[PDB]
Amino acid sequence: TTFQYGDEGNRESIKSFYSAAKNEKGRPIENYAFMIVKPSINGAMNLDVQNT
Amino acid sequence: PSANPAKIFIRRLFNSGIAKSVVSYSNVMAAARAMEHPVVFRCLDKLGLTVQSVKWYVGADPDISGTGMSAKERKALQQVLNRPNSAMSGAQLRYAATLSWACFGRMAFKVSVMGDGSVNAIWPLGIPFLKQEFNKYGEVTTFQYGDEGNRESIKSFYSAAKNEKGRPIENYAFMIVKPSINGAMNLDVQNTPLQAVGMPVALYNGLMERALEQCDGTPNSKWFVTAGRDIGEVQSKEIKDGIDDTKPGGDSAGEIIFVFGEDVKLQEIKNDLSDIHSKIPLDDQARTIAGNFGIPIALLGFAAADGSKFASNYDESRKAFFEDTIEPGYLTPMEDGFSMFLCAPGSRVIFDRDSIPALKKSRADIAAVYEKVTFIDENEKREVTGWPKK
Repeated sequence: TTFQYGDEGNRESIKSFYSAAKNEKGRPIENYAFMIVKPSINGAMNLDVQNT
Repeated sequence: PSANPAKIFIRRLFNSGIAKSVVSYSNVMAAARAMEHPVVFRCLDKLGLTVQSVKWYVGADPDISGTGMSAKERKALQQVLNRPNSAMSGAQLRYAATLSWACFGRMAFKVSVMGDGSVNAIWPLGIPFLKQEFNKYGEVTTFQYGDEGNRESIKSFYSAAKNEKGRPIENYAFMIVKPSINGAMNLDVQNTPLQAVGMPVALYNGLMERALEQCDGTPNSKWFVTAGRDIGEVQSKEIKDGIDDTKPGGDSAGEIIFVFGEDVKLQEIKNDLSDIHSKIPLDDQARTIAGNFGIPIALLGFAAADGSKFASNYDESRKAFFEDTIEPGYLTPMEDGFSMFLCAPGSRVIFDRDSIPALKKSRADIAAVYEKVTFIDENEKREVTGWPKK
């Protein structure tokens, strides 16, 4: 739902693509962020098990 | 339903109404440590990338026809196949399926269907967290997913209610299995390479641990000196200060050592670490591990002493690896399972084999030869080289 960027004192909050408000055609109308993930064995979708 | 011979086993091994784990804990632990190994991880990544490189599509069945999905339905299913859900694309789904197949020998997915039966999303399931239940006739009836206090219950493709055409009208799940010698498949008997790579991995790890331990504990000295007892309380310091001054950057670097009136013995120490890691057995274990997975060692990047004696070039190995391992091992099971559990009869999911980069040169060279033959129709020439019929 939200991406938090920065340290505890200077953090910045960014809305995710899914939670961002969208127009009639489904495209966002405000700033947002997104991330890409490499799959792993456990099948967890977007959880912290890296594959590098 | 009573005709199934599988009832012999599931009355013994799997009591009705009790969910049992798909895989044993030892297999899960073996899979978990594989990803952190400098050899097995490379093989798994190679297989995953090679399998994901291949695209598929939805097409018509060439042998059995009639009552298949129309063009609209096939194009609708194409969208789901290209974008399975909101977080994974087709390539990532292929990667996860390939890893599951390579490690545990089985793969499962959950499929979401709308009211009219058309699919809208697909999700992968982790084999370690999956449990299944059987009726008294031996057919799976329910898939149990998750921990004891957070169970997610899913009905199997067989038990799900279906419309007039036999397609499910509610969420369901399905699993694919690799045959074993005993017969019945849905039992807790597996078929994976990891069964047979125990001793190689253990010996490799032991040898590397010994190498590190020797590296971190062997004295780093080059030669060793002894002296007699008849040396004063000070001349002994003078001797060492004289020897130390011949170090690089010293006041007497590069000069000779002249000791007057003492029997200072000198012995030289040769620390031979050239075989710290046991090169030969360590390479043998790597070759065995690579072989059991069906990957030519040349592609993995590890060296071998006889590459040219078998494989004339690198492209031949690249082509042979695909044609002999990827096609019959990984592509065919996924293809058959998806065609069985997603598409109605008369249609099929088809991988695009001929378009892979590795086979372009040969695919053109062979095609240029049939151009000369004349006792074959144009349609037959097109069929034998992979192109569709006009």
